Amino acid sequence: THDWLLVETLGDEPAVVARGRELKKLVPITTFLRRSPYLAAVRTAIAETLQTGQSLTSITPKHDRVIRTEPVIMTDGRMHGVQVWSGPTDAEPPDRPIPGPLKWDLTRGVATDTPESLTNSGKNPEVEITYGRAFAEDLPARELNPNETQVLAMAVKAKPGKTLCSIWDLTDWQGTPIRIGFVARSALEPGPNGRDHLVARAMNWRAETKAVDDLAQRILIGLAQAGVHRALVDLKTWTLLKWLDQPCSFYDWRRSAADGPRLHPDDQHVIGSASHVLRLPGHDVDWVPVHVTVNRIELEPDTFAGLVALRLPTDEELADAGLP
Amino acid sequence: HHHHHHMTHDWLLVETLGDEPAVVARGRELKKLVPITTFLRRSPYLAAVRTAIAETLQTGQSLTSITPKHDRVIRTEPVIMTDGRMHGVQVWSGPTDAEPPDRPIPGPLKWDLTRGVATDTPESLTNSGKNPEVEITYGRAFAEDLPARELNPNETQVLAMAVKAKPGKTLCSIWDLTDWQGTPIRIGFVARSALEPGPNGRDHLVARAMNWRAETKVDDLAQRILIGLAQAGVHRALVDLKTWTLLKWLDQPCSFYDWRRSAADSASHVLRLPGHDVDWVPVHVTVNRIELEPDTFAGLVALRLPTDEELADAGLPK
Repeated sequence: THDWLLVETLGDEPAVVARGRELKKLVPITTFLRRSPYLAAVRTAIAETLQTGQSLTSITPKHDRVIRTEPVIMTDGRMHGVQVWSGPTDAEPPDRPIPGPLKWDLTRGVATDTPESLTNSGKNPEVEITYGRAFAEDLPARELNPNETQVLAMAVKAKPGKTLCSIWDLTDWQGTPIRIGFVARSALEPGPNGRDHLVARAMNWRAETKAVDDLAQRILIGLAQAGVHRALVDLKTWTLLKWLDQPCSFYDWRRSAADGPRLHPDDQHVIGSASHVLRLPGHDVDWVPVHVTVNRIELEPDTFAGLVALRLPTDEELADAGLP
Repeated sequence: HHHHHHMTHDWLLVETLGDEPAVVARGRELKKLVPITTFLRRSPYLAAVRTAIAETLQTGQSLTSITPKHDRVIRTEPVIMTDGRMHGVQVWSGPTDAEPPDRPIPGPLKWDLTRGVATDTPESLTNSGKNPEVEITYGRAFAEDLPARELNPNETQVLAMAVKAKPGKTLCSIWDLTDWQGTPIRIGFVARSALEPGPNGRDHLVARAMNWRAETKVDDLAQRILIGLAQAGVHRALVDLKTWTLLKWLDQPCSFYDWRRSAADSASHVLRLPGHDVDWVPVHVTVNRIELEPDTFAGLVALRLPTDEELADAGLPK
């Protein structure tokens, strides 16, 4: 019981998601600490941390114990969780695993990370942008993880209430295999025009090193094609969700994730497979013609996403599209 | 005085193709080829069960041994392939006052990996939900035995065995299938590859197996994507690239040519494949290489009718 407990506090009852770095499945603190004499006091420490937004040091003289709490606060000021440690008074707590708050605005189709969430996921914070991120910048390219279907489902057909806890395999920027835990929860939050946004709020952390059978993934990899870049997209909004191959440099998908037109307004009407040439935002010019091939993927019953294959259009293809 | 049931009470299915008889089912519950001397360690009747299995293997016959002095009944049933080879023995034992439960019926089958041809039994077909009045037991393509579209654990290893056969490998698993009428079922199976005499002086590589209907009881993004890539009129399959043997259907099988044909009897092209009513039929084929294991490849083929233009392009007459 000497470890730091990571508690997600966006539900009705605070719920444990990490003991040290080991994942726990959103276990309500009263269940996780059912047989604990410090349960009542722990609940109070967390409750006050939510109130004050402050790191607290609480003492219970009766049991000669101290409770220490660390808020996990997103850069919009929102409390995503609280990290808690208890034990004897003059005892020194263990090194604290750094939790990384992030959020996905599903209405905007845009992610906001933190230096902490980026570092945990093994990216180089000195060279990373925290805001205006495409969802496909937070998900790995090509590699698949447990319950990734539910993440994508969470994103395309937004319904509040849905929560997810998982451990994922990643590779950091130095090439090293790593693992992360995370918790994520979707909810409706008030937006600018009196219209509510659907937003998924999350925390990750670097997990312990512990590291397969996937015929479909081997087949999918075999379908890769030079010059062609596959991705999952939100059909309704053209929000980019995930790269299945490496990202394409044909167009500026990163800048246009949060800023400007996602496609040419004249091609808006254009958006069994379907194929067409679409003008997407350029790096140096306004518009770049890209040949797009689209299939509907069913993630959950009545929940669909777009499988898009992107490549440069031929001179011939440009002509048929009515483009010079 | 109900005497104690034995550890064999649910019937043990014992695979007998290795060095020592090894348990692969207790009732319908899968066991991972556990040596009978491990599985029944400390059973007073272990020696008698081993003897019963040996006697069944030798006689090829069902056996019932009743020994009042040990208050013991032992029952064995052979699991014999239609070529006379024993794949396993099912054994029950108990005190004289016990009654054996219903015996789960095992289905022996074999894959000749050298030929690319499977031989099933009505038992193995029935267990895996096929219709034995319409299925032919002999001369089967491996794609008639693997489920269409549905994927299962370690199926990658089964496919690797077909394309790059090796002896001395075993696989024990529980698979989820649907029978030919749409009803979900589960099966267990054990399989073991080995070298056997061949007809023309050279060994064949043969995998011998038994299945059984398992007790009724997924996370796969790639599978969902693969399914979304299905196209009307297009039928996808995995093939052995070396021999063009059909290994597995990823969509429902197609009718416009005789894919079941044995040799007895990204890249694209119109290929002539065996016909039903005629000798050859033109088929448009798109092929991708799939890596199943390191240095172990199969082909993914997309099969569809060719267009008149594609026919002319291929220099093929109508």
